[PDB]
Amino acid sequence: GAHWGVLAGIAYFSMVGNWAK
Repeated sequence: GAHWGVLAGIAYFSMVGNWAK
């Protein structure tokens, strides 16, 4: 299904994107 092992960084960066502001 979802390859989080290689996409876990995407979810991490998405939060940093919301966090940065």
